[PDB]
Amino acid sequence: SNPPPPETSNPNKPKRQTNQLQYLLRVVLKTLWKHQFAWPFQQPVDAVKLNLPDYYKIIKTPMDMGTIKKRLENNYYWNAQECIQDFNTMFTNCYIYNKPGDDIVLMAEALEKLFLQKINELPTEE
Ligand SMILES: COC(=O)C[C@H]1CC(=O)N(C)C1
Repeated sequence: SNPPPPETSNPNKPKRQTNQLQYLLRVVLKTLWKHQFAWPFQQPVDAVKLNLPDYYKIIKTPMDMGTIKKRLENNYYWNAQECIQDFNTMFTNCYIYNKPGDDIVLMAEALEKLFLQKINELPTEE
C-alpha cells in the first residue's frame, strides 16, 4: 500500500503570503509544472501502480510537485525556505531511490537545472 500523502492543510500551522512565496508559485512551480518532464513529479509516487514495493521502505520523507502546488495554493507555508526544501527533498528522493542515468534521474536533473536558475533570482523580501 501507499502511505498517506504529505500534509497540505493544517489550520493551526501559522502561515504567510510573501513576495518570495508568490515567486515560488508564479515562477518556480509554474516553470517546472509545464515542462515536458514534469509528469512523474506531479503527484505522490504511487508505489502500487508503479510496482515499486520498496519505494517507501527507502524514502521516508516523500515529496512531489502536486503536494508543493497544493501547499503554495493553500498558503501552507510560513517562508520560502520551507518550499525550497520541499523541492530539494523531491529531487534528492529521486536521486537516492533510482540509478544514475535512469530516465527519471535525467528528468529530475532537467527540472532541477530550471529550479536552480529561478531560485538564483529569488527576489529580496518585501
Ligand atoms: C512515472 O514514474 C517514474 O517514471 C519513476 C518513479 C520513481 C521516481 O523516483 N519517481 C519520481 C516516479
